Amino acid sequence: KIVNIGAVLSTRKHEQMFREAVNQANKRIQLQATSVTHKPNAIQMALSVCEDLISSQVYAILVSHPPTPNDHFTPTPVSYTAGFYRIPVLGLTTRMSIYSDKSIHLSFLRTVPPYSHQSSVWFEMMRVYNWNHIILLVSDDHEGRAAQKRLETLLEERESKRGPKAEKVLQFDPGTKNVTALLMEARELEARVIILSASEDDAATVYRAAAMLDMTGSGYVWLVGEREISGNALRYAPDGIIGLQLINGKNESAHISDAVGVVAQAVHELLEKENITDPPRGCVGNTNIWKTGPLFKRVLMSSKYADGVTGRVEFNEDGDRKFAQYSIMNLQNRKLVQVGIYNGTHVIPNDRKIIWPGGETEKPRGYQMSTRLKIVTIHQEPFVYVKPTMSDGTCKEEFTVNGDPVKKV
Amino acid sequence: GTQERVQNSNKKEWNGMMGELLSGQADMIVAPLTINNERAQYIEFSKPFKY
Amino acid sequence: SIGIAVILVGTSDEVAIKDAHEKDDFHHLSVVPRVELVAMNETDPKSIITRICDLMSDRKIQGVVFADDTDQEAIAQILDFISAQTLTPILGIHGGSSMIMADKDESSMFFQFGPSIEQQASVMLNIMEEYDWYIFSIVTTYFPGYQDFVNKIRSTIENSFVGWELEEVLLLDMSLDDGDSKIQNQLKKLQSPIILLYCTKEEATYIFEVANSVGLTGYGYTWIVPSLVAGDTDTVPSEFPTGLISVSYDEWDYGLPARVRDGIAIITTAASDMLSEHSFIPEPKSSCYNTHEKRIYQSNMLNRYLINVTFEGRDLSFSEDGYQMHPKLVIILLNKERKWERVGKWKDKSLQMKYYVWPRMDDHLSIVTL
Ligand SMILES: *[C@@H]1O[C@H](CO)[C@@H](O)[C@H](O)[C@H]1NC(C)=O
Ligand SMILES: *[C@@H]1O[C@H](CO)[C@@H](O)[C@H](O)[C@H]1NC(C)=O
Ligand SMILES: *[C@@H]1O[C@H](CO)[C@@H](O)[C@H](O)[C@H]1NC(C)=O
Repeated sequence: KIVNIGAVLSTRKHEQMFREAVNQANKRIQLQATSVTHKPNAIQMALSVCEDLISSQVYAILVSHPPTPNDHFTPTPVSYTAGFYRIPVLGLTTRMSIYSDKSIHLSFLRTVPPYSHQSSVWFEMMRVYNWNHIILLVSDDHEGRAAQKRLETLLEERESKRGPKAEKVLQFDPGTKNVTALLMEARELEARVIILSASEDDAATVYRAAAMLDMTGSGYVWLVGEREISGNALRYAPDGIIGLQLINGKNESAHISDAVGVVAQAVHELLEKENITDPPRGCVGNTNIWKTGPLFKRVLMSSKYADGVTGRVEFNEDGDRKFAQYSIMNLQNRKLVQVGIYNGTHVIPNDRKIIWPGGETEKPRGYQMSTRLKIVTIHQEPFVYVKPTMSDGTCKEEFTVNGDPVKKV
Repeated sequence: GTQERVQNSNKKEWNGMMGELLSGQADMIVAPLTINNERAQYIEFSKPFKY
Repeated sequence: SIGIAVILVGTSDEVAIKDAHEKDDFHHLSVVPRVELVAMNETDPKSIITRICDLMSDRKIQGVVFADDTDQEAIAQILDFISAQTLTPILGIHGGSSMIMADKDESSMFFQFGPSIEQQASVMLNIMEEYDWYIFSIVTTYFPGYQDFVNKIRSTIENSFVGWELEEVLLLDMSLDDGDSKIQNQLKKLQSPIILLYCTKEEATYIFEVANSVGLTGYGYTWIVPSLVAGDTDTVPSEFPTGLISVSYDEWDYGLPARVRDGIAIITTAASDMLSEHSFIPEPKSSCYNTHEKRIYQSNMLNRYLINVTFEGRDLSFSEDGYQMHPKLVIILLNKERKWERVGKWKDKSLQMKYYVWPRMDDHLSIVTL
C-alpha cells in the first residue's frame, strides 16, 4: 500500500534531502515523507508529536540533535510519547546513554553507539601496549555508573601475565569545584595509566588541578572518550593526551539516507506479512496498541543492511549501533592530529609517530613498584605489646634475660 | 574483621582491619590473623607461620 | 490563597467529592486555599497537557492531584515528565495513576499513594511467617524491576534466624516467541510447596495455562503475587487457579474523597511549615507554553519539607522514591467464585489475619503431645 514516515529535524536543507532520499528509495510499496522542525520548549514539541502523527499515521519517526549543546531532554518527549502506542522511533545523535535502557524507552533505536562502548574499546589499546594497571576516574552519575558496569563486565570477561586488572575506581563527584583530595589518593597509588571519563566542562578543572598537582609530567599516560577533548577542555589539556573520535561525527544527511534506506528495507519485508494491523492515527480516539508495534520491533531485529554511506550498519542485541569505526586521535604541541584507526579488533597505527607527556618517546611501563609500604597491626598480648612512649618521644630500651636490646619500633 | 551488609542496601562490605586492607590503607597484615574460606576468597595468604 | 487543582476521569460521585472538600479544620494557619474541579474523558495526552496548562494558567495553581480508573501506566509516566518540566508537585492519588513507575527524575516532584516494591516483599514475608510455609521458590517475568525484588528478598533472608530455606530461583521469559517449550521445561523443577511470581496481568493468564499444563494445581500448592497482576473490582480469566492469594491496599474502603482531603491537607501543611518559616512562597505567574524561562525560582525547598508532615494523627512522611512510609494494606484471596474476599489487614509493621490456619481443599494428621 502506502506507508508514511516522519522525522523531526532542525534544517530545511536536510528536510529536502530526506525528501530526495525517499524519492530515490522509491526505486526500492509507496512511502510518504513527513517532517517537522524543533522548538525551544518541550511543550510545543510535546504537542506537535500528535499534532503531526495523527495527521499522518506515522510508522516510524526519525530524530536528531537540535542546536542545544547538551540536549539531555530534546530526545526525551518524542520517544515515550510514541511509546504510548509502541511506535518504533529511530535516532541519530543521541549519545547520552539514558536511552540505552530497554524499559524506560522500549520504543527507541539509535544510529550511533553511546559513550558506553567507546569506553569499551580501551580494552584493546590495553591489550596491545601490554598495560596492566589502570586508575578509573569517573563522575558520580547514571552515565558514569553505566560506564563502570560496561568496563567491569569487559574486564571480568577474562575467564580462562594476567593482562589488565583495575585496582581503584574514584567516585568523582559531578559539578564540584575542589578536586585535589581525590587526586592525592591518585598520586599515592602504584600505577600511571589513568582513564578519565566525565563532563566536557569539568575536565577543565581536572586538568587545571592536575597540572598544579604536577602528576602530568613524564611517566604518566592518559585516555579519554570524546567530549573530553573538544570545548574549552582543549584549552587546558596537557600534551600527549590520547583521544578517541567517531568516524561519522556530525554528518546529518549521511545517517538520514542510511536510515531511510534501512527503513525501506524493513517495510518491504513488513508489508508481505499476515495480520498486519495499521497503527491508528487516532491518538485522541484510540488508546490501545497496534500489535504492529513490538511486532514491528521484533521484525526489525533481524535485518542486516548491505552497505550504507557509513558502511555496514548492524544493530546490537539491545537496539543500538554495532561495529562502528573510530579514529585514534591525539594531541601534539597544542595541535590535534591523527595517529591510528580502530575497527572491530583491527587497531591500525599509521605514519606519524606517537608522543607521550614529558617528551618521552618510549612506551613507559605504566607502573613502578613502590618501596615504602604501610602496615596494620592489632593489639594482642603475646604477639603485639603496646606501650606508651617516654617523655622524649621514643620509649625506654630494656633487655631480656639474655640482656639483649629489645627492638621497639 | 568480618563481612556484613550495610546501609540496608545490597552492599556487603568488610568491617575491620581486613576491610582496611581491602580499601588501600596499607598493603600487609602482620598480626595474629587467622585463615578461613571467606577471608581466603580475595586476599592472598602467605604460607602459615604458626600452627 | 494558594490554588489547588483536582481532576477526575471516569465515573465518580462528583457532588459528594465537592462536598467532602470542606471536611476538615484549616483554622490555625493562613493558607485560604482555593479549589477547582474538572471532569474529562480519556482522549489523549494532548488533552491532559492542554487541560493542566489551562488550569495552572487560570487559577494560579500550585499543586494538583489526579485519579483514574484504568490499567494504563504510560499516562503516569507522562505526568511524571509533567512534574519534571513543571515545578509543581503532583499527587497520583488513585486509579491507574498509583501504579509505580521505575524511577523519577532527579528534579521532578511527583508522588503517588501506594506500596513500594520493597514494602510488598516485606509484607509478603510477614505473611510467609504467620502460616509456617518456610520453603519457597520464585519466578519472574523479565520486567526490569525484578532484580531489585530478588535482591531485597535474598538480603533479607541471609540475616535472620528462622529457617528460611529457599530453593532454585528461576528466571523465565519467552518474549522470543515459541520459546514456550523451554518454559514448560524450566518450570518442571519447582519442588517447593510455595511459589512466588512477579508478572504482568497479560502474561499471567498464559503462564497459569502452562502451569496447569505441568501439574501445579490447587491440590498441594499455593501462589502469591503483588497487586500489579490484580484488580479488585476487575475480573480475571479462569486460568487463575482458585485459592490464589495476593496483596493490595485499602482501596475497597479508602478510594474516596477522603484521599482528596488527605492530599489537600498535606499540600497545605507543607505550604505552612516551609513557606511561612522561610517567609517566601514560590508563586509563578504560571505559564505552560514558555516555561523554559520560568525556572528562575528553583523549588529546591518544597522537597526539603514535602516529606516531613503529618495531620489527624495519620503520618504521611514520604520516602525519596515516591512511596510513603507505611500505608494500610490488605491481603485478599481467590474464593470459589471469582471474588476477592478481604482476608487480612496490615499496618505499622504489623500483620493481622482473620484465621489461625489455612483453609485447604487424606494424609494430613493432627498430633497431640505433652
Ligand atoms: C582545593 O582545596 C584544597 C584544600 O582542601 C586547597 O589547598 C586548594 O587550593 C583548593 N583548590 C581549588 C581549585 O579549589
Ligand atoms: C557526509 O558524508 C558523505 C559521505 O560519507 C559526504 O559525501 C558528505 O559531504 C559529508 N557531509 C558532511 C557535512 O560531513
Ligand atoms: C519534622 O518536623 C517536626 C516538627 O516540625 C520536627 O520535630 C522533626 O525534627 C522534623 N523531622 C525531620 C526529619 O525533618
